[PDB]
Amino acid sequence: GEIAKALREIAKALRECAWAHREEAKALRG
Amino acid sequence: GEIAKALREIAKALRECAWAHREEAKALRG
Amino acid sequence: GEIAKALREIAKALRECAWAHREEAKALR
Amino acid sequence: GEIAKALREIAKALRECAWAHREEAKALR
Amino acid sequence: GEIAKALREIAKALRECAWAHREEAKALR
Amino acid sequence: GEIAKALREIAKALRECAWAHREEAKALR
Amino acid sequence: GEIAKALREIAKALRECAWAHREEAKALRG
Repeated sequence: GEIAKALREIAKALRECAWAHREEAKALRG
Repeated sequence: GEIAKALREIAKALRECAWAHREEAKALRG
Repeated sequence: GEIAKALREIAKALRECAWAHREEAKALR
Repeated sequence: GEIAKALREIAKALRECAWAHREEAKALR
Repeated sequence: GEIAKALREIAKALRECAWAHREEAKALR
Repeated sequence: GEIAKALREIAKALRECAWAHREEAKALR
Repeated sequence: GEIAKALREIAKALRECAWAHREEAKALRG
């Protein structure tokens, strides 16, 4: 369904955000 | 659908958020 | 619809967040 | 509707989030 | 309804996040 | 219902996020 | 259901964000 697909897009975008936050943590402690 | 379109807009906005965080992680290094 | 409008308000608020996060990165460099 | 109203509550909270992030950006300078 | 109640819990959690971001900004000053 | 349960999971994950942001704030100062 | 499953994927991604933030906090302290 279109609605379920769009919710999965939201999840994927948040997994992007998480990756970016993990990079901030690594850049900080370095 | 209007609801699905709006959910995709939320996703797009979160992808903008992730890009911003990736830039923060880059800035934090140098 | 009222639900779709509210979801668009959520999207807009997140675009505000992204602009702010961008300004944080600029302030860092 | 109560669902639309709750979704608007979520957007309002995210606009709070953005305001605070804009304050972080100002503080980093 | 259960769905509206859960959405409000989501907003409540984001207000917590906003309060934490205001605190981070405060620490940065 | 499963949708309400999943929304409550999102709320709980955001409360996790808020706790972590509070830990960042603390670590800052 | 597909919608419920997608919503749980959003929650999973946010728990990923939380883990990353807990790592950022550990890095700020050292």
